[PDB]
Amino acid sequence: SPTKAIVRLREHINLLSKKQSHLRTQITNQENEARIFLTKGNKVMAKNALKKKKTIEQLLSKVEGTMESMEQQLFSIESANLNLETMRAMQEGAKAMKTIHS
Repeated sequence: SPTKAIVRLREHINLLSKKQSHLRTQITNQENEARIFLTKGNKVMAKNALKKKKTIEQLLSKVEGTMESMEQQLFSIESANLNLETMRAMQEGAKAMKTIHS
């Protein structure tokens, strides 16, 4: 069923949002790692921590983009069902008109 499809897509999105929080946390930690090296005076390792920061940012973008795709499919399914309900509403309106003419 399309309802189940929506639940399953949301299920994966929820798991991806856990990855989102995890990777976002790592990005903050990599920034902090770099700041620690800057206070130590080791700019080489600070830049390397920023390289790791950017690496995780790329992974976060992948997770966020994956959720976007699932949401597009999810909302497309929802919209399809809303269009079927709009259709049924118009069909009942037509029935009312049939009664008026009859």
